[PDB]
Amino acid sequence: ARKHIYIAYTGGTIGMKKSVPVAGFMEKQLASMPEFHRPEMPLFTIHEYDPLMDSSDMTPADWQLIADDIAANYDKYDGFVILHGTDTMAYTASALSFMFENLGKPVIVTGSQIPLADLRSDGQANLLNALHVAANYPINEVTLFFNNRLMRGNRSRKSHADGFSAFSSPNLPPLLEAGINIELSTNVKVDEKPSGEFKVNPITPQPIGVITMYPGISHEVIRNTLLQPVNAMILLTFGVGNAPQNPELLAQLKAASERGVIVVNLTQCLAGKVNMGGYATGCALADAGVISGYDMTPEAALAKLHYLLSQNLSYEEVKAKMQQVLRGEMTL
Amino acid sequence: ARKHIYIAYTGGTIGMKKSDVPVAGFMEKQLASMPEFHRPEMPLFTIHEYDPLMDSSDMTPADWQLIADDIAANYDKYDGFVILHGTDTMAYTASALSFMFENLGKPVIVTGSQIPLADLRSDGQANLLNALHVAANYPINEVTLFFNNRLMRGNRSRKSHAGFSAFSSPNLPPLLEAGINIELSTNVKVDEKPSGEFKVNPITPQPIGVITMYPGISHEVIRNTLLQPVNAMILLTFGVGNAPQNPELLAQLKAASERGVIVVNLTQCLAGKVNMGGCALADAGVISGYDMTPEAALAKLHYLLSQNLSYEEVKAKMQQVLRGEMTL
Amino acid sequence: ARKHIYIAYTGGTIGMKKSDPVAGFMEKQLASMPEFHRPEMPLFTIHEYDPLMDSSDMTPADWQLIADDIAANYDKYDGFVILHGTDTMAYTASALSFMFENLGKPVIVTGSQIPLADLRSDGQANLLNALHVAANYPINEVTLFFNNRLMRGNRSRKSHADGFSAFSSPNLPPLLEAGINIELSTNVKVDEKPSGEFKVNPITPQPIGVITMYPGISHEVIRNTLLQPVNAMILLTFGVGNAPQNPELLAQLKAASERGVIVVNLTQCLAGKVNMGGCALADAGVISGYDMTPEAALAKLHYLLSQNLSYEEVKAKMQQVLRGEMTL
Amino acid sequence: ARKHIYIAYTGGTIGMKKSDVPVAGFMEKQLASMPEFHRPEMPLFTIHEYDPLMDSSDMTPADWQLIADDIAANYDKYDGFVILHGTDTMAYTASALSFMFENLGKPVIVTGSQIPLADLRSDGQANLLNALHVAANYPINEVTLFFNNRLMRGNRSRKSHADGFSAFSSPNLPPLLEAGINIELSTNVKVDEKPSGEFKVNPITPQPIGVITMYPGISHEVIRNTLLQPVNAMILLTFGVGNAPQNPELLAQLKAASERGVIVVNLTQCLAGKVNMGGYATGCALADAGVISGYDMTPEAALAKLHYLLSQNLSYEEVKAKMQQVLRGEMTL
Repeated sequence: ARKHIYIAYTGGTIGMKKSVPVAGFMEKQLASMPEFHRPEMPLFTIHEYDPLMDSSDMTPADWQLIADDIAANYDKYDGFVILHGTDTMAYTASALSFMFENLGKPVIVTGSQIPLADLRSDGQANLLNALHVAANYPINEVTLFFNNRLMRGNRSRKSHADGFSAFSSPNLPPLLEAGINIELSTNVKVDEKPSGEFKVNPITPQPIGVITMYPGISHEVIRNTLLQPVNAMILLTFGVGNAPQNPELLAQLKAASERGVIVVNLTQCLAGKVNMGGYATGCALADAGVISGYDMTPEAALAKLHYLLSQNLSYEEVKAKMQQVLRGEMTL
Repeated sequence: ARKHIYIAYTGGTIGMKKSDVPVAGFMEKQLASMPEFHRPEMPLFTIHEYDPLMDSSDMTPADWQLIADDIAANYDKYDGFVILHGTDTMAYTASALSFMFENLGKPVIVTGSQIPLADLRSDGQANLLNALHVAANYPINEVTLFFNNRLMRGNRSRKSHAGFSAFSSPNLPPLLEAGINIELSTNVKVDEKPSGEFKVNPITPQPIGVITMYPGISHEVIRNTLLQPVNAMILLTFGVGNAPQNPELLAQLKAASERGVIVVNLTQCLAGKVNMGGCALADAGVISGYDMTPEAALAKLHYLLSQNLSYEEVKAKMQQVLRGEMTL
Repeated sequence: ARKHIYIAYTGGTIGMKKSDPVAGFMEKQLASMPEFHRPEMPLFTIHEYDPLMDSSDMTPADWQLIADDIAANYDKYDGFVILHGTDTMAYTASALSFMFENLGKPVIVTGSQIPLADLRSDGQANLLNALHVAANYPINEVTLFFNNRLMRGNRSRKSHADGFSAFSSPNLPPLLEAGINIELSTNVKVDEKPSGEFKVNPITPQPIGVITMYPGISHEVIRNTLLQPVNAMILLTFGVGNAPQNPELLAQLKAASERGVIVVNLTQCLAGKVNMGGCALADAGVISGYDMTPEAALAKLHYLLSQNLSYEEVKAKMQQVLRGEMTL
Repeated sequence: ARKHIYIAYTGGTIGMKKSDVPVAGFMEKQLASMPEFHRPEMPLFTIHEYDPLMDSSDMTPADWQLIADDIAANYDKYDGFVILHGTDTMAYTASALSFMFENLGKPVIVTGSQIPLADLRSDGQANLLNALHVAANYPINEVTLFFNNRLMRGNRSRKSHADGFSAFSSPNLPPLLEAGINIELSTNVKVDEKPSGEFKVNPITPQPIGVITMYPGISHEVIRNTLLQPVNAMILLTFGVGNAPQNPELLAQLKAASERGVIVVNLTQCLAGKVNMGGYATGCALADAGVISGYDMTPEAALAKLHYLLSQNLSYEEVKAKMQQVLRGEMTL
């Protein structure tokens, strides 16, 4: 009858022992909490990564590793839970969403503020529900579980870093709420069969410039950010996508695009969509070769350039692809 | 008995007309003659429409300076100031003015609207009304920002949405809540008196780097963003202020701070404090920006870099609370 | 393309002035604030009731008066706004919903906590949006408009009153929300056309007992509350509709129903649906009121008992959804 | 040295097993062999399962006495108390006990769950876990109610929601504490405030209390029925800030009832909100007829407080006076 879920423990506070360190093989020993072993729950095999990943020290090499680990255990399990530290969890859910082509089993990224071995750990409900959702409400996407909500991976962001840290999906509601009862949202289908075959697209680190507009921002600052080896650039603009109108800035952008640098425009407001292309913001930035990133998070936007540039596609394809919806990262 | 408020209409969709919305020479002033604003329980107000109007997306520190001077010139003639502004860079202007003003002894409330005043169901109606009434009747002597029925401290505020435009104050409660009854927050005092003479400190554009950290971010792109003429660097890092261990990036921040570039550390998160300690970033000369918003840190750096100060002075003062812009 | 809306000022704070009262004809004198006399707003005719109704002294006779005034003007106008005092607003609106048959124009009940004539009256918005929503988003129901939401009349309840009066629809989302934008709910239809001639069914006062159940409540107390003339009883029980398993008490209820007393089971919780079937109350004759509000149970009972129908007809129609007042 | 908490499993879904739901003897006790409850930073605990088990909807003031008496008997053996209880009348119980206990110097936390502990992802485990933790590490010396991750004053509480999503609020008092990722205490709420006299339990017995909900047109004939003997008290649920119909005849009945010793307390039928019979807000019609204000009391605190006072052998006026006095933080003014 039962399902069997694979737990990749890559790192994060969830598995540490207090007095506050990472400790070899402890997470597997803890998981003698009987609630993990009811017949209602699924079977789990756990793999502690070696070396264990510290979340702020991660790189796309680490993404590749996680990807590959999932690719190797793809056929052997019904679903997957990736334990991971909070700091760059959103970045990892995001990168994985695009690396996985035709994902047809659930992959759930989770973790905790408070190690699983302290009393009142948020890791308990987190792991328990991640396992349960993977088993009884499979959504074949990379998702991110936290705060009693399952959020689409490439839609999530760390909201707070506080006594109460949290993640939100500011431009898409959560796919599912883990309350007293589990409520699938409306736009969600359980166990969507994908078209073709599952494959892991590789990913190598990419020189991306990220740059926040601010009043009077100098074209020399922008210029500098666009020097080799930068192959892409995310502009964080005002409101529904307004940059300042100084000529020499727009010229620095235009020239960048003509050397083959992609320039994406995301808004700097938490919730919000860039509206380029006519009435809302005029044509200055489209004329300079800038493309709209829609309501994309910076995490999504970053992962998605890493994904496309890590292929061997022409400038114009990467460009075109940035602008189609590949894994629910954005609408329009 | 009666208060008289100065309304500077600097720009912004509130004073605009419907089209297919653009600007129309002195319509706010005519329009602002509907009876609710002329009422013995309201203050008197005078309005000055800026020429040329300012487009919010296109503002510079020289625009900051024009607003700051304009208040300076009218400081002694009014009980308070309301500055109408478009929403796109409202948080920046308000942050900016909080530092330029020294010993502010009268409310300055920056507000605006997402729908022009002339239209049905404008939010600008209630924003201007409560702004005025608050200025007059609940005067907080700071630079403040009023939107979505709340007054926030100006240098704490952040445009958070962009079809229901909202401003939040993520790391500090609103100073005041303007619902059916006006409710002031407990850590807030009315008409706190200034201890010295009110002054405007100038502000000029500074070439500040604002880099966002991401997994595997290369030292070479960081290097590029620290080239001349950059004089200060805001790093947006993860969580409680964690950066990547990698030596080659650290070495590049240290090099930058050693040649006199201010490197400040803020969190990417909508709320939370950087907490630095044995610290890689501290050793490389990076300083904590605690819980400041990006708008605040950017305003503070402009303020300080536009004074005639040494590197160690700017560095020491960026870590002291100057206008309530951060805690710790 | 301009609609014409009838405003019945039945009474309430919205039309008054301050003191340490209401004044004859002040409302209509107030209504000349230019925001109402603009082409994007409907035209209106206001009627002040003489005498003016006090919300807390209302009776089913006052309901009938309101219903007939609306009947008398039904063909003349495009939609109707009823101004009313907050205390029993939800009662009136629930009542009207049943009394009106084949309603084909909107009827919005509203008022305010502060008189329209004072600083920062909520009356302004409520009256502006009521009118605007009747004209531009006509929903052919008796609806109730407060706190920026249009709720179904027979679903609404006054949740707070102190210095922040408020209404909620705890068991049905608002039909329409009035923020900066108007947002309709999904299963709401704009101007749904009715299938027959609009008529008003009459209402008369009925002796309904309400019993709030508590631990140890005595059957003797229950019996006295069921004495003639009571012809119906609303029982407020616990959780999903649970009563004590006390047989003397259960015996008192069955005697009542044996004599022709309709007894309905409602929950004590603000949000909640009764869920009954061998259920001991069903065998006692008690029927389910599902998720009805107390105001809806009462309105529906007056409506049904005022048509002098059989006990079995009243009992059967209580379990049928007549006006969207309950989810089965 | 660790604390020791006494758990009284009086009844309710938390200690049951599912079936084709049923109560089952000693299962709550069997289950509390879950290692989460047995760790150094948890307090010791002894559980007593009631026999017979109580069903929350059938509860009686006799049942309240039983619970109070059980606590009293165990009062010195332990450092705190958790009462497991079914949700339907959990608020009436918590209320009752607040008045029954006099000079309580030890936490009493009533809690429960929608889902039995044995059922997967029950709310029971967190509710009992933290009730226990809060009792021992954050003792508040009052009768409190723990649900939806918040601890509320027992006599400020009520069951606001019943469904898949059942819940309790104190509409008129902020919760005393919040059990999130971090235990968070309200301000002007003290940990371990010692009382001013020896702990004692005061008796309670059933009282014929009438409860009237005004609606427009409500006839004094139905109100006459509600005042017939044996009724010795009467809760009047009125509109907004405490306003009645002011039909003379109704004034007269209420006056006639108070004149032969029936207590008549005016509460609001609004959820959050407070009765103001000072004179300006509502006038004095109701005051002149002898009705007294229950300010912002819940019905449940109100039924409770009347049962407390009418069960002592106090005079009419004394009960009247005491109903208007704050005895256990149940109201303000």
